[PDB]
Amino acid sequence: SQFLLTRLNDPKMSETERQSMESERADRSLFVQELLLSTLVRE
Amino acid sequence: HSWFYFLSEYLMIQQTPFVRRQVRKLLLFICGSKEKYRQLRDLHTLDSHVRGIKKLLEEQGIFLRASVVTASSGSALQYDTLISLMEHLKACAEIAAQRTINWQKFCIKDDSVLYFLLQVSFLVDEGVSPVLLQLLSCALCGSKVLAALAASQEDQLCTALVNQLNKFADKETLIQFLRCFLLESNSSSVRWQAHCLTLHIYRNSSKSQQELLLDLMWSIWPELPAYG
Repeated sequence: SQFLLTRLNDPKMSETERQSMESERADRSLFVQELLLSTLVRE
Repeated sequence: HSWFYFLSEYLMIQQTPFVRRQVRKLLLFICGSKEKYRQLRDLHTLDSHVRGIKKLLEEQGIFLRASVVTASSGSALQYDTLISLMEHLKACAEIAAQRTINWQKFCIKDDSVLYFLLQVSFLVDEGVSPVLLQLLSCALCGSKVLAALAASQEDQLCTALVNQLNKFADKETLIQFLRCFLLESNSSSVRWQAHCLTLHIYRNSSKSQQELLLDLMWSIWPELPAYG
């Protein structure tokens, strides 16, 4: 614990921040699904 | 006050247990209260111990002329000399561990103490290093920070002591202290203690002092490969 630099990681997020992250993740998942489906279309 | 000095000297002088008890009771009654009596007794004891340490060091040819401790002989001290130094050193260490506030007050009164101790440590042997480091950390890092690492007015005293040390110290002295105690220190406990002391000093340091310290550290950084 003597290493002071070890405690560098200090991340935090608001509840609104968590909700926004969830919405962005949902949008990203939808875009990924659409892209993957496009990869399997009929030529 | 002269009576107080004589009573402190008598307390230091060997006497009967009843005589010592009577002298302690008289000093406590005369000198206001237990707090003031203990402070005065500790001040006298620390002054005597420091005077003896300085006398011994001068006897070994190490003389601090005005602020620079110079010695002509390159050889180290004898084992008996080291034991004698460590005696008063441990006494003062116990005293400071008792009441770091009193130790800080004594240091404030005797501004020639801290820099002299640091200079002496740079020339002292490896064994004495832990005690000197503990004393310096107690003085500067303070009792609260030291206790926390073990897991207001004192803060002001620490800040003033840091200012005094900055005033007394020189750049080359700081460089040598950092090099010896942080890169040359074979012991890991010594390394951790040095890290704690340096962090405390930087915390209470001035802005321009902090800039100078960072410059010195980044300068030393080029030679890091040798220290392993």
